[PDB]
Amino acid sequence: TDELLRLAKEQAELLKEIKKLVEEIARLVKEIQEDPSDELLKTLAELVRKLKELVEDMERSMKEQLYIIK
Amino acid sequence: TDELLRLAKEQAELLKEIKKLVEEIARLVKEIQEDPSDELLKTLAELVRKLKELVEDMERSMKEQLYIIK
Repeated sequence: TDELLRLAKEQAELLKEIKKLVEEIARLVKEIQEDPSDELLKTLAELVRKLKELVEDMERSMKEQLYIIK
Repeated sequence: TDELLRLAKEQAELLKEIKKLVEEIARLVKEIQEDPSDELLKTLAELVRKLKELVEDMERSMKEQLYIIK
């Protein structure tokens, strides 16, 4: 109810962060194609880990919302 | 009958797909760190473009859910 709204806004903020992060990753991959250094690849690995966390967070929020709806 | 349920189920399968792709990207990055070849980096760039599209696919539904719930 008020929870469904809270969860929806939580998901929207996560989606915003995810979209932004995926765009960042795309640009970094282009840089790495120019210079595949260890440091840039370490950074990319870190961004992908962060991305997985955000996706997990959004999935958990959506599942909780599903539970409440059901 | 329940549109909030329909959409929530229609965001859950997208994220499940996104989660899979993200985990694939993570493993690929690890391989690129071992062999940063042009071919593997071209593949990574393709996977990230596909990821962008899936994230965008979540946008309309997210906005609908928000509109419906508010």
